[PDB]
Amino acid sequence: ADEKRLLKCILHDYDTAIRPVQNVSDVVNVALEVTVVKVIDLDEKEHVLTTNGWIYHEWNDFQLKWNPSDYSGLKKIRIPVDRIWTPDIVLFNNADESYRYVVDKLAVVYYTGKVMWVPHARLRSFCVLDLSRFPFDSQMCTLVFGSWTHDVSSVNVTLRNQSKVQYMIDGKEWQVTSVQPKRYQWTYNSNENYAGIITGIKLKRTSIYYQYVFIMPTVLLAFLTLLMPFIPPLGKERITYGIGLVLGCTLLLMMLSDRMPTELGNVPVVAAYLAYVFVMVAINLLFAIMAINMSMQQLTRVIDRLLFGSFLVLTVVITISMYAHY
Amino acid sequence: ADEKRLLKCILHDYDTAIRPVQNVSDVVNVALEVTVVKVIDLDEKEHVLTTNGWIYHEWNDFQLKWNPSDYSGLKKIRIPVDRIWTPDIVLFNNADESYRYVVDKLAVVYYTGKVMWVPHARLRSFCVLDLSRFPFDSQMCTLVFGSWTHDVSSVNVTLRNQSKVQYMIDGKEWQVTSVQPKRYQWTYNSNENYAGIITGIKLKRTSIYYQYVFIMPTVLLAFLTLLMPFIPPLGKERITYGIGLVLGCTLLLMMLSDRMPTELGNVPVVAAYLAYVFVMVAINLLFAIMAINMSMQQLTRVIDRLLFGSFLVLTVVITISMYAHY
Amino acid sequence: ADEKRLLKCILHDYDTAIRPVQNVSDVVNVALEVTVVKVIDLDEKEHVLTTNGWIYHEWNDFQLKWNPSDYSGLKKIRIPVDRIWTPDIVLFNNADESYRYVVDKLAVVYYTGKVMWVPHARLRSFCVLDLSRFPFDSQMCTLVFGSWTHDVSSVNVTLRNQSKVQYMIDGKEWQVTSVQPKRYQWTYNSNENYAGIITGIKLKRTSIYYQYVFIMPTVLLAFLTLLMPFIPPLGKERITYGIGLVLGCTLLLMMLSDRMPTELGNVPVVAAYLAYVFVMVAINLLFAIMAINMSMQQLTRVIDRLLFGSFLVLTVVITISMYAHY
Amino acid sequence: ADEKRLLKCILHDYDTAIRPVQNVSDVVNVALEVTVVKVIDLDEKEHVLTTNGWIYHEWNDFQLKWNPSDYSGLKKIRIPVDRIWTPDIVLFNNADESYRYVVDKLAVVYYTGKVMWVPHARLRSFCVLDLSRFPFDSQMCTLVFGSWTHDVSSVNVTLRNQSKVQYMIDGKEWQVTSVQPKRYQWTYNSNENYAGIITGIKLKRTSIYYQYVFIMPTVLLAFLTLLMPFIPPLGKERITYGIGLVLGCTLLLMMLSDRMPTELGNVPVVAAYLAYVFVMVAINLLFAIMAINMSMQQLTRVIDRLLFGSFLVLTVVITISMYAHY
Amino acid sequence: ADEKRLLKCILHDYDTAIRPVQNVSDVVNVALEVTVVKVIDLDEKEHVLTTNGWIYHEWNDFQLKWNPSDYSGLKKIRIPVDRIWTPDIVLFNNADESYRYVVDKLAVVYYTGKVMWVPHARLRSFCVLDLSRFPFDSQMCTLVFGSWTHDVSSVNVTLRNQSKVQYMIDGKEWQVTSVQPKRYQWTYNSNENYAGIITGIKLKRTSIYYQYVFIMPTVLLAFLTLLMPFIPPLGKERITYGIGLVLGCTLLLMMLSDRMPTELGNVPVVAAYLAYVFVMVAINLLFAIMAINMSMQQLTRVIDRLLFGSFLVLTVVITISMYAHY
Ligand SMILES: *[C@@H]1O[C@H](CO)[C@@H](O)[C@H](O)[C@H]1NC(C)=O
Ligand SMILES: *[C@@H]1O[C@H](CO)[C@@H](O)[C@H](O)[C@H]1NC(C)=O
Ligand SMILES: *[C@@H]1O[C@H](CO)[C@@H](O)[C@H](O)[C@H]1NC(C)=O
Ligand SMILES: *[C@@H]1O[C@H](CO)[C@@H](O)[C@H](O)[C@H]1NC(C)=O
Ligand SMILES: *[C@@H]1O[C@H](CO)[C@@H](O)[C@H](O)[C@H]1NC(C)=O
Repeated sequence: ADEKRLLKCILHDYDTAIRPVQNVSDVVNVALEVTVVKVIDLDEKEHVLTTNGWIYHEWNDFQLKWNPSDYSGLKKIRIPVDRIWTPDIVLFNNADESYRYVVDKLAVVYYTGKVMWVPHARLRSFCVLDLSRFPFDSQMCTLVFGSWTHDVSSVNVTLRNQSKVQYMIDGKEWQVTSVQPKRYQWTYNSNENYAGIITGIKLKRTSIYYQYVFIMPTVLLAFLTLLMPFIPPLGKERITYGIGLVLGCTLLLMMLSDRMPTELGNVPVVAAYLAYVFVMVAINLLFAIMAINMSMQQLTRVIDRLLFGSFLVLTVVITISMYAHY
Repeated sequence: ADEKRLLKCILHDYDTAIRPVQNVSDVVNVALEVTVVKVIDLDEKEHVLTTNGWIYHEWNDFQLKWNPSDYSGLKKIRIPVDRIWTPDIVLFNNADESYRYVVDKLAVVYYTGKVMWVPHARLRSFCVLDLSRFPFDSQMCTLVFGSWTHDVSSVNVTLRNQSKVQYMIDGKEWQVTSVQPKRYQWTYNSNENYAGIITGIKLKRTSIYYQYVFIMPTVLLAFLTLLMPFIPPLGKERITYGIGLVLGCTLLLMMLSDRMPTELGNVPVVAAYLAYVFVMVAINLLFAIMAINMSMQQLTRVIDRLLFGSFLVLTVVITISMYAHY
Repeated sequence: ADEKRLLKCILHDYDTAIRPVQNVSDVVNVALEVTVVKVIDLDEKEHVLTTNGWIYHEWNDFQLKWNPSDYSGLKKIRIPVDRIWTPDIVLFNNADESYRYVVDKLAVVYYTGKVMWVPHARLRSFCVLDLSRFPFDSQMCTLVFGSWTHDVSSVNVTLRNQSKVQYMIDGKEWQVTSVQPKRYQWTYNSNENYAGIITGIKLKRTSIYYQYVFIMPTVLLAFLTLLMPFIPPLGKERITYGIGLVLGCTLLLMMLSDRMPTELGNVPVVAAYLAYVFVMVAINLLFAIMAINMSMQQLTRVIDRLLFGSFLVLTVVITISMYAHY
Repeated sequence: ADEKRLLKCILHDYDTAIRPVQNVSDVVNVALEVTVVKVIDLDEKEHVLTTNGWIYHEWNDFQLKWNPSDYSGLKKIRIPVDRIWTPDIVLFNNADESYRYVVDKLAVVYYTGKVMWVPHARLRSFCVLDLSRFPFDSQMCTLVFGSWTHDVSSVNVTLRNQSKVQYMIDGKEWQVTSVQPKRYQWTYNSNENYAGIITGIKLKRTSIYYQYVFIMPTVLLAFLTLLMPFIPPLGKERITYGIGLVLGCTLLLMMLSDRMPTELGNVPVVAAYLAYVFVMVAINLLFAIMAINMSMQQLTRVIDRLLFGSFLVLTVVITISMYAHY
Repeated sequence: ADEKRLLKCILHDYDTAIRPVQNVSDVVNVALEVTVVKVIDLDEKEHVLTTNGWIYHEWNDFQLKWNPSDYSGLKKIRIPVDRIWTPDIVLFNNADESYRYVVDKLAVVYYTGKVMWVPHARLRSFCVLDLSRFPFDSQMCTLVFGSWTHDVSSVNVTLRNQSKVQYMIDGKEWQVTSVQPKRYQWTYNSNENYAGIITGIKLKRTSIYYQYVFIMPTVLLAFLTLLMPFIPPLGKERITYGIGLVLGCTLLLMMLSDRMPTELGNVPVVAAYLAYVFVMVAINLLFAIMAINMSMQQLTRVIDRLLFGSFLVLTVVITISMYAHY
């Protein structure tokens, strides 16, 4: 067949390690575009972002050149990348042992020498996230692609400006929206430059899981702690009520500590609210113990009334602040 | 032997990367049928479906052509796929790093050129599931198979209409039933088309695990919360009973939050019932605290009677609604 | 040396994909015997059985044939399986991504053409288990070995009847005993037959872990629930005692739900006993609340006496039934 | 260079599968010595021992023979094992899917034909452990190395008696000391013998983790249970104290069951002590309930005094026995 | 092209296993420098340090030698390491099964024969850590690189003194600072020396996670235990308050035991503080039980006053000591 003829012709002496430049003072312009098809997860416990997508490679191999008229058309031809040269472009913030692709067995080569690859992949990428508004947090995770072997004088990583589009994924957790990728240049020993593309995706947590697990038991334990100072001290049920709030808030803290990551810069607002509720139970237990201590003078109810007034107004302020965060 | 003769004959110049078309404007029709032998698990915590089954490949390789009379019969012959051409057909929603097969070492080739492969595999597939009726939920998970390298003008993925059958698996968890697969066409840059088969399987959770773990302690804690307002307030056991319900419902919430996934769109009905029970304990604690607060006028029992009446009728309505869900 | 001479002689034109039959209407009889050396674990949470053992292959390769007198003896010779033909026999219920062996680098070939392989392996096998008597359960897990590529007309999987022996392993968990393997024939599209061996091993759980963790706290919480109705109602300690049983039985339920698998057909007897204890605490709390409700007529002790009598006799019946299960 | 000359000379016709014997009735003596550099962990939950060390291979390859005077010295030469013959010696109790080495890329070959390998490795080995003295337990785990392909008539596994040394590792968990390795011979079908070395290492748990987590809360809950019968029954705080001990001992039991393995032969002494404390709380709750039951004759304090006396003397006996275990 | 000419010239007879020395009594000086770009995690539960960085190899291959004037410049050339010799330098304390690189597909070779490699990698390294000041602990973890095959007489591992720089990473967990690497020489059978570089990095935990999870509930439970002896004994709420502290401190202990590793040498200060709080609750429960025991002479308040005085002054001493640790 004619498809075997050009394949045996233009791969008769091809070496997969030779950089395809006609002159020694020349580079190859490798065009990249990462496109996410599905954001799988954002594991903040280990600061990884698991995602699925395809990275569009496009370079210009001048050694694979022919005219279609000698082969009766056939502009497109498909070669595995194990027999042609490929640029070593990997993630700059890879979060696993080795970088592997889902499909990497074919690459489209045109008659003008330009080569497309498009290997689909599952990318685990490190991305910095600040949990100062957990779980009502808007995020931004970056994927950095580039060459760690070839410098700028060997290859040139270029974004494609012909498709300056933006896309969105309406996940049930994250309302993922994309940011226009840019090129940022990393140096090496202040002489050699190692270029690379950077692509941000702006995650936005729209969750009903973390609200139901963390927001509503914390505000209801706050409600019970506010209901506590109407209990009269001379029956001996206020102290066991307070220690029940202590145990329930300890269980809620253990929930939160199981879910909140170690890799933490600032305290989340749900954690600060839970700490406020926990120390509020402590202060109310102090007031109950003092009240029953001098109950053995009996004009205690105005102290509990002003304590409920202060805790009511400050709890309304704190809850309104957390609602303004949401 | 004669089996070596045709193998050395029709693989004397075979290239595994050449697409087997006689004309350049021709495609190869690859027939697919996925068949599940056992659905292993549906991990909704990570939205994956682990299953075991074999995917039936069938294409037409015109380069492997011979007559049996020159080889004294032997219509069937078995070649490993590492020496012949195979289509790059993978899952469109694969949920692991790389796509691998359990057995992929043989493929049946006939004298008419048609090639069967049948590689058995363990497929981890992403599938969307809405847990609005957990755990009495009927589901539907899809397996999408197709080529991410060859377009429609190179290969053509075709369902086989000769076997339009349906099957079922009677698992102890899922009553798995199958749906007639169809073909859905995915586009690429609005010019190149990338076809593929889609196969739905309709899962149905028939579980006694999640009922015993979640349904019966929630309804029994509801029963205890309904029994609560018959306790007289002037003994100081109602408040510790209410905080015991608070701690028990917190433990049940921690059970549920351990089992309910983060990847959540809507709240499950067991979660809504547990939240209703938890806020019912909150309202009953408010009423008990108010009652013992003005116990220091003594006609409290009619308020507790009407409170039990309202909680009884609304609890019967909610439990009847959850039973109508089941 | 003479060992290289026959190796270069009878592998001078050997193809590893040719099925070794002299006539086209002939099969090769591959003799199998799986032998377990150690049953590692039975993970019922994922329905897998991890085991270690060697599978004894034995077939008849007529292409490796020589007389010892031309090579001065040397009946035994050892060839890696990468250079000779091997049958593609795998597990029919494999529970991992790919089937791999611990040692697969040598195979013994005799002068009569018969070939032994014996690759040792760690097998993860799916096996159906019914937990209707957890944890006093006698089990049976099956290992099915066969070819998914070669049919009956290509290879023939045969058990060896020369060694019809039975063995046993005295593990600290499982008293593992073996069952005589048999041959069961699986069909494919009702025309092609795909044979295979099946080997059952009869596990028997003899555990002191699950007894100490689950049986004794459940029966002691039953003992405390039986001790509950001797508490007089007019002191207000019966209700907090009952809610303490509620919280303790909730903790025990959370233990059991952590250990009991999701993949569940029937409720275990320890789970049914725990549910019975939990609803017994519910009924006793109902009776205590009613008693203290009409304590505000004072002839309550006969009701508690008959309640203890009914709960005593039915608890003795249930505990005797669970002991008869053991 | 001269280093390439002998490498091309004595590997000009080398086959990596030929067993290096001049006569057919001859074996090769492969000398083994495993040396542990660091014991990583002893996971008793899965009965594995993770360790790091190098296994010293030494055999006599008569096919790699030369005199140094023809190559101007160069007695030592270094060949990768992929081009020379190596004996297939693996662990007899391997605890992973496949046996792999950390470094296996070089092997030292001398001019006398003797070959050293020394591949460093991370070994996961099954070893039997009896937890009858957890966590004050002295242990012994074995590493068995041998050939599962070559029998005694092919290779001969030999310990080296020139280095009959013993070593020790002072870990913060295990005071690891080594035992002089010996040779134990395993049979196969009572005709073929499969030899192998066995090496015991005597672990000794010197832990402050398991003491602080398990020993001190159990003995302090024992202390609280002993303090319980001084509470007078006519205040209704003894029953809630006893149910608080029930809940605390249930939490401690859940700690222990999370840490104690399923793979259990005998109950640990900490588990027996916790069960004794738990049933002691049960007996004390029975005595408190009986006392408050006939409190409605008032000479109860001598019964509580003799009960404290019996529980004191038997608790001192049990604690002295557990201290004598330590 | 000219780039293929020298590649075919100086690799026309290259063997990848020959050590590149002109004389037999010569070594190759391999220059190493590990550089960390990001410290991923320090898992003290398994004593591993996961990090990302590149290790700078530099050796002198005299077999790859040419002048640029015969090839019109081109001093730099890039060869994959699979076709040239590379030194077998691995981690001496590797914490996984096999040592693999993220990128290892290229290596820069100059016209003077010196070869750079720079493979980026994710290193899991064992490092000793003493948790005597958890979580306010300054740490030091070491990475040891060297050859386990080539001795000092074959290769020579050398640090590069031209870059004696120090760097720092401002993580949200660890304020990572680097230490000047040195060379330490390991012996083998007291005759052969096996050199290697060692590089320390000085970690410093600056966390708000472990403080909020462990420090504040322990000090607040200490605060509640200090508030306990103002409760009058003749109401029967002191004992249930003490058992509530017992249950809350048990939950906090279970938090800590879940987070504190088994691999423990000394008790952490948070663990010692929690044990002190737990035994303080025990002593206060003893004093409350004694007080209510002889309440049935009534001058008890001075004993509780001196007990609060002693517990106040010793708690201030302990908390001031833990603050001086911080
Ligand atoms: C790489 O391509 C960009 C595209 O604009 C260009 O600006 C830059 O100079 C190029 N780098 C080179 C030629 O080294
Ligand atoms: C692929 O096969 C289907 C089968 O009906 C056909 O409808 C479709 O046109 C084919 N696609 C081509 C030929 O591009
Ligand atoms: C396979 O071997 C068994 C052994 O008895 C025999 O019964 C069966 O007929 C054989 N199958 C064939 C020859 O297809
Ligand atoms: C293997 O070596 C040991 C070393 O003493 C020897 O006793 C034994 O007989 C040898 N086995 C043979 C030669 O089969
Ligand atoms: C290795 O290099 C160091 C660098 O100073 C040198 O001191 C040492 O002697 C060398 N080792 C040899 C030549 O064996």
